[PDB]
Amino acid sequence: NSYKMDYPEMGLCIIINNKNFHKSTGMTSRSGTDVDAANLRETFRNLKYEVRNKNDLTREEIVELMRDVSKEDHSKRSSFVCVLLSHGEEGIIFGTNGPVDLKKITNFFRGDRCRSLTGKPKLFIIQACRGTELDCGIET
Amino acid sequence: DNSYKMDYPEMGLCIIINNKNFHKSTGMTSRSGTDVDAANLRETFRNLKYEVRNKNDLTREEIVELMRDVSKEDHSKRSSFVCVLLSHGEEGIIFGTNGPVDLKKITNFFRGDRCRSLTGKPKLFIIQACRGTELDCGIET
Amino acid sequence: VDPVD
Amino acid sequence: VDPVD
Amino acid sequence: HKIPVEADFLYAYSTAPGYYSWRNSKDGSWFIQSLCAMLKQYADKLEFMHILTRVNRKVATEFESFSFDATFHAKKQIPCIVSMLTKELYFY
Amino acid sequence: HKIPVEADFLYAYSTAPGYYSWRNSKDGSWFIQSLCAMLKQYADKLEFMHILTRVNRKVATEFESFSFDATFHAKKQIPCIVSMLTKELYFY
Repeated sequence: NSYKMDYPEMGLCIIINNKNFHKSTGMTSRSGTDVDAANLRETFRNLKYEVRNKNDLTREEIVELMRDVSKEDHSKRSSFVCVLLSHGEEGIIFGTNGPVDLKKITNFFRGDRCRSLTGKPKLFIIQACRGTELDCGIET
Repeated sequence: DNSYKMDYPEMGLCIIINNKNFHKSTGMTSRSGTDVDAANLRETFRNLKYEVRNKNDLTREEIVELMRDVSKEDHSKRSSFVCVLLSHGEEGIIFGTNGPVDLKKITNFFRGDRCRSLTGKPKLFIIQACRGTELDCGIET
Repeated sequence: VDPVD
Repeated sequence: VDPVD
Repeated sequence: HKIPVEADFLYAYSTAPGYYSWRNSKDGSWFIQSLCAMLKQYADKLEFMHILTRVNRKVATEFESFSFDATFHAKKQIPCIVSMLTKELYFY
Repeated sequence: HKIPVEADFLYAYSTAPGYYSWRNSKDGSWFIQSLCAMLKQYADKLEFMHILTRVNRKVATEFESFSFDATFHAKKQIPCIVSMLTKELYFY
């Protein structure tokens, strides 16, 4: 059994692309992320998603954008895609000026807080560190 | 190559750790119904051709020793590895009968560089345990 | 349907 | 293949 | 040449991060019940991730807690598939 | 009839819990690179979980870090698919 994907619209694809961080954070600029954001924009355009690219957002901006997007009427939309490109730690995504809990972002789309997306796939794609460990790999 | 090779001579081991009864000094309740789970799992993985080993009421020490020992076996002729953990838990943590053990310490024994005879082979951990105290109130459809 | 883990 | 996030 | 040492793990969690996991005193835990049924019905036909997606659906739609304690009553559960697998897994 | 409020989420993480995620200064992140390629190649052919499994393989096998700093040299990455989906997802 599979999700109904033939609503009039595939859905929104929100891409949050944070490249430059406030010096108060001590986080290096994320060179190459523009290529990512553009690669993702074309990819999801070909899947028939309404793409909205957002650049260099503070933590307050992410939360407000996510809050506002979750308050839209998604009744005509099949799904929802959010892509986060940023620095991070476990459970945490960085605005340009500091950390945001990932749970805070995703809670806006929770089944009881975003009724027009209830029963519909909500995909979060997160390019961000989750710690400082390094995988040294094993030969095969 | 898009599918794991599963035509090794053996499907693999299926270790089932079934913790029902906990030391009363832990404050933790008996896990009524878990015997039904352990027996359901044993018959299911038997029909999938796994070599099932049921272990009951293990302390945190016996869980770590068992996983160490299993990880040191020769899995060369086995397609896969399955571990099922049935216990109380919290986020990142499974309980032995006498106290907590990090799930990471269990699964690290089977890392690609520490269990060489399972490198490149699927390692399945099935974890029936709490991960915190939040409750899902659900939403009407 | 009654206790938790 | 050289910086981390 | 090399593969990551965390590759080819799959963690089939009974519940979402942060949450309680539920069990029936007589029938066993909702997740294990559902996982055994789906494996019995589909292991000869479906890829493992797709079986686990059916377990997610069975747990999410067919189980609801009943408790004399209103704090634990009428609660729901969704399992959590965590895959670091690199290939598809068929049990036949 | 209810569903869990955490149901129908999928988190496609670029890397395993606790780990660094790698990025190429000129081509972009290993994960996003691999994800866009696999969607381009297979979104008309494969269910989404199987596409992400290809992403896992591509990231795990085709990328390795290069660094003049031996601490950061020759490192690997595996992404982490976290599915609370209850159904299969096809883009076609």
